[PDB]
Amino acid sequence: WTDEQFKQLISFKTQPGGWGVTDVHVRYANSAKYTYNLPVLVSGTDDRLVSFSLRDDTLDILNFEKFGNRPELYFRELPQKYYSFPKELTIPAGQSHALLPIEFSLDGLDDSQKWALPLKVCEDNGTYAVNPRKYYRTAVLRPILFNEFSGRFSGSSLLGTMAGESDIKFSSTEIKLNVVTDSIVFFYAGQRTEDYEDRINYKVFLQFTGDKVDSKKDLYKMKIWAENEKLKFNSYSTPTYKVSSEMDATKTYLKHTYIVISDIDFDFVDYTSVPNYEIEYNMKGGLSVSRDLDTRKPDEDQGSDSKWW
Repeated sequence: WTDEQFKQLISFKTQPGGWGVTDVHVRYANSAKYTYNLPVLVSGTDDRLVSFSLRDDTLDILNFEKFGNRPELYFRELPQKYYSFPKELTIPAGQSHALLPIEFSLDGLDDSQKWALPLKVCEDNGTYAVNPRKYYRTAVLRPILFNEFSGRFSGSSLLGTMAGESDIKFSSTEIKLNVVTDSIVFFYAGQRTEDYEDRINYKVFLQFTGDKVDSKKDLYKMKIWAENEKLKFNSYSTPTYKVSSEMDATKTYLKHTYIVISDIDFDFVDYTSVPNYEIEYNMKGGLSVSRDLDTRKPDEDQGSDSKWW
């Protein structure tokens, strides 16, 4: 075996993040459809018949190596109904690049879970089973849903207290709004995040309606609710929101988009943090997002200052 013999074979060309995955940004509009083009490289006379397959052992290894014995943090294999990709491609002689188009169709995807699609490239040649990690034979794609109202919101003004009192008990600097549809999101009550094992129990849904509070003003109505009856969710006001944008004064291609949610006020119970006990809490206040968007780039190519990711 030689380094050059393995550097004449085919690989994927991605820049994966800290958790070993490549994020694929997918807008949830009327549908949640996006074709992601995964780059293929030939590091070195004949046409190549390349095969692509779901790699059945990748996630179990990546999950343990990144998260240890914490199954609540693990990536789950994205079910087959959510994607399609060709199993084969011909790379002509003289061409050192190719693209694997993956069509994602994520309507109804549960955004409380971390999904991943592990893919390996091969030539049907046992040399693809040697040092597969070193030679980037496998890519792991993580779909990130987004809509106009989703992502990393400021949470410091959404104050957690005991029910009946105003003494501050908890708050979070960031509260992520996860996607359900183009207008419905959810966040987690009681400081829960994507990293909490019991997070589904604390889901609080928000719906951004297109209805004005007052025809003369630009406040818009919302719905707020919970599905978990054990939360004993009880809201005292329907939230409202305002959406505004302005172009930056000096970077004239840069758009600032603001969403401010107000009038959140609900009681809920934390029945899982404390052994054999229940805490009656309340969250009151609001949420906000301030996005920086480079209007010269597609939405999916925005950086994290977009706050969608």
